[PDB]
Amino acid sequence: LTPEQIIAVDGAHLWHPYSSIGREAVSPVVAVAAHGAWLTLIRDGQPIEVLDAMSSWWTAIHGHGHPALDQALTTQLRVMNHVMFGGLTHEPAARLAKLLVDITPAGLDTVFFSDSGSVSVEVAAKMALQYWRGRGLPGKRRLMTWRGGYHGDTFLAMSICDPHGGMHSLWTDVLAAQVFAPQVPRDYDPAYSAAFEAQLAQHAGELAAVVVEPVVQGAGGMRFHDPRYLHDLRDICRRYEVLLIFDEIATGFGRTGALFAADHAGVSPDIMCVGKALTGGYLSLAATLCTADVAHTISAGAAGALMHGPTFMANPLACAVSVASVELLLGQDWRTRITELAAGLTAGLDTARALPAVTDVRVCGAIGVIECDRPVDLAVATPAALDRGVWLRPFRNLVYAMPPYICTPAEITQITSAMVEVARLVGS
Amino acid sequence: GLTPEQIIAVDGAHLWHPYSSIGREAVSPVVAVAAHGAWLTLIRDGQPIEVLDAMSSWWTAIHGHGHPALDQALTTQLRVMNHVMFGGLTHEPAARLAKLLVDITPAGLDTVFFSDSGSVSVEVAAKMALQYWRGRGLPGKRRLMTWRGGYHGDTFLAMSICDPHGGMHSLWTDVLAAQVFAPQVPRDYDPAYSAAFEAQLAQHAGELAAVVVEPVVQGAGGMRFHDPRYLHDLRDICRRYEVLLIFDEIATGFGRTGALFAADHAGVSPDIMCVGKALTGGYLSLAATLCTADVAHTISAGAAGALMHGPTFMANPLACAVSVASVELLLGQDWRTRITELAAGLTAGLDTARALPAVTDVRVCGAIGVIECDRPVDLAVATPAALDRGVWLRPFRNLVYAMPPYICTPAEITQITSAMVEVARLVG
Ligand SMILES: Cc1ncc(COP(=O)(O)O)c(C/N=N/C(=O)c2nc3ccccc3s2)c1O
Ligand SMILES: Cc1ncc(COP(=O)(O)O)c(C/N=N/C(=O)c2nc3ccccc3s2)c1O
Ligand SMILES: [Cl-]
Repeated sequence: LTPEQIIAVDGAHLWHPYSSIGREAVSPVVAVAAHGAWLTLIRDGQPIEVLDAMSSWWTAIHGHGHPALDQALTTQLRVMNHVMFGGLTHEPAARLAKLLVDITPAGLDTVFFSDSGSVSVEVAAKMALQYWRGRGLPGKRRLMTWRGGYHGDTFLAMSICDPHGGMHSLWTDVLAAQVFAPQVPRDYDPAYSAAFEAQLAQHAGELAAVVVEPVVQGAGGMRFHDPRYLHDLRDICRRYEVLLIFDEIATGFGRTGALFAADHAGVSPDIMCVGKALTGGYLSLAATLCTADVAHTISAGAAGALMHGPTFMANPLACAVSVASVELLLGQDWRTRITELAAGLTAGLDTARALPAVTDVRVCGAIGVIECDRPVDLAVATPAALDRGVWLRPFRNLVYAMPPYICTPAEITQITSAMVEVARLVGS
Repeated sequence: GLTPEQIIAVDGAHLWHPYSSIGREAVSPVVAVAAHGAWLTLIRDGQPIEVLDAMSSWWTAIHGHGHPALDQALTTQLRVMNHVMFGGLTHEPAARLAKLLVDITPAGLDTVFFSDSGSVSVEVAAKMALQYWRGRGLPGKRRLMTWRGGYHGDTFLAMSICDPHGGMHSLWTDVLAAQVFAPQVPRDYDPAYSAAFEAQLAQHAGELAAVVVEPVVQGAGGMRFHDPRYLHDLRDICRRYEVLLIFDEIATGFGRTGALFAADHAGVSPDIMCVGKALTGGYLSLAATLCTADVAHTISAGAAGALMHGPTFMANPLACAVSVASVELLLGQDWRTRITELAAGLTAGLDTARALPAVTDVRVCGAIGVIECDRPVDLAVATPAALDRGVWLRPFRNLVYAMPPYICTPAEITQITSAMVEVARLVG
């Protein structure tokens, strides 16, 4: 198909994320290639090279078409595409589980593979519910979180999305009613943790788990909070016997400057979700990890098993590329790489602070954010960024980037320059 | 790298399996080291042995594993573009696949929402149905209706429409949405069943968004078949009472029941349809939810303005690319004759099981063969007996069953059926 033909088919038959059919303000742009940190897009019938500043929604940590990941895939493809995980096991699943259990916060000893982040969140909730049922306490079945969060689009996942301002707001009426603490602030305030404890205390007998994104809240507003809050959550959850779940689907694999965001606080959750960058952005895969204690309690319960099992569970292809992606990350000095990236983003975005429409500029590891004083118009922002050789996808009032770790200093500055110019257009 | 013994050690300590325990498994999983065509290479007492994939790795491996055309499609796409975000971008694999799916599915299904698993595709279908009625100013239409015996996945919404017994709803007291269940649909056509279904629907019509069913064949919930005329009745009932009809063809799709889609046996189109499993030829997790122009426009013209769903890896180029190849390979051969031959092979091979003491039913529908027993099939007895005969079989409850790859030769079908008959013989 030609780019024109692709556009015609797409307009007629393809639903896009959080979109309409036939009522799109803009057509999507045709992507024809991706190599390293660069995408080849079609603009006015002509191919153009642009930087993947979003890492394809925080997935492409090693860039696209990395030789190590490409070959990990083709090697596995030669041997075994897929087998059912019921009654069978395999090397890619075992290699990946071993890696994950070793590199995640201490105590996370068991791994349940699934095919997406949302599902891995549903699995985490199921683990928590079955845990308490295994303890003879089925009343512990609600979840508690703080505002500003996002955990996916399946119905249970939706129930812990930010209620007033989050994308799932119109659905309250049919969702499970969960417990919400106020928005966690950026700076550490002991009063916030005290209020969190007081609220949790009154629901403790009906709460299975606290579920949060640690340090960085992604899709709910690219907000950062002091890691000390995670220390407080761990303590509160311990004392009130509520499980603690960290959703690291966006924060995992070095993105915030530590291997996992929980590491900023030295905290171990009882249950943890990973996804996105897990596969280096080649294929959909996610994982839910839990402690031996959680695993044993579920396994000793009336169910005698965790009642979940997706068709493509532990897909060899996805696992094999993930093994390669994780090994590639661990085999380099990733901490220095992310520190250099963060410094690059900080230096490059500094000028944005002075712009009339900019309310905040913030950086955390390989995450750069310009917060504007109004919703960003994509019809203006998209071409402006493309004009400067960068693919940016603002959302709400945020112009932000989570670049591939392989971006050179020059490429980071190109990205931040495009961000600043988008922000300039917002205010003019 | 890990040896089979090392794999078992890692797996026992760290890996969850579908609907399994950690540390309380009756039998260790068997190490799978390769898969090619209709055959898996498994480790039995340290030795690699080749056995037939009688289940098609749970419906998925329709062209067998490592089909050269499907391998080549994946590697071709890998050299061009592994993945890009589907927010603001489109691409050829998504367009090519959407075009194919619209063309081959029951008439009227004009739009395609890609997701990363069957459960997610079912949640998307439910979301379409609920948002549809919100767009019609009828938000009270929020419940789902189904018949007993069904299975639609493991996420919390999907669980709510699973058979209450198969889905162990007794373990989920007041966590699941309470849906409307009709009695088990019978094998033979009885107008009284449909009249009763209609009367039950009628009294719930004002609070029902949709009827959701698996058409012709109920898979994971009991491998039951029903007369296609029941689907004709559902279409009519849903039409007259203004309730949407959703067919879940995640297991039945792509020729498995002897028609391209099971709905084709009835000459009916649903308002919303789910596909998965065989979609990718079993290479990778991908699913799709299709809906009519009416459904898509009613959602889009609603005050909400957008379907609030969008998985990170939506419309993954690699998965879409191998699916395009899998669909084209199916359509480019005389698949109808192939399935007819497979059905005949299964019928002939399983015929001797009818006379066995512990056998209550023997049934075949397209490339699906089932022996139902009068008691639970003992896995510790069933596995070695099938493995001796060069066949991987996975009985559950009282059922010994197969859904073989379409590429299976008459000799392989004879091998598969003989193993099934022997498992049934040992039950009695
Ligand atoms: C912390 C966290 N937990 C779970 C999920 C859901 O994972 P998944 O999409 O694989 O089901 C996610 C999903 N992340 N979503 C995205 O990064 C975005 N999707 C869109 C779509 C449209 C506009 C912006 C975004 S950000 C997540 O960040
Ligand atoms: C009609 C239909 N709709 C939706 C789903 C859910 O798809 P997914 O597992 O990709 O989320 C499915 C999933 N089917 N699952 C399987 O056939 C099996 N899963 C397991 C798990 C453990 C042991 C046996 C089986 S069979 C389905 O058949
Ligand atoms: Cl978007």
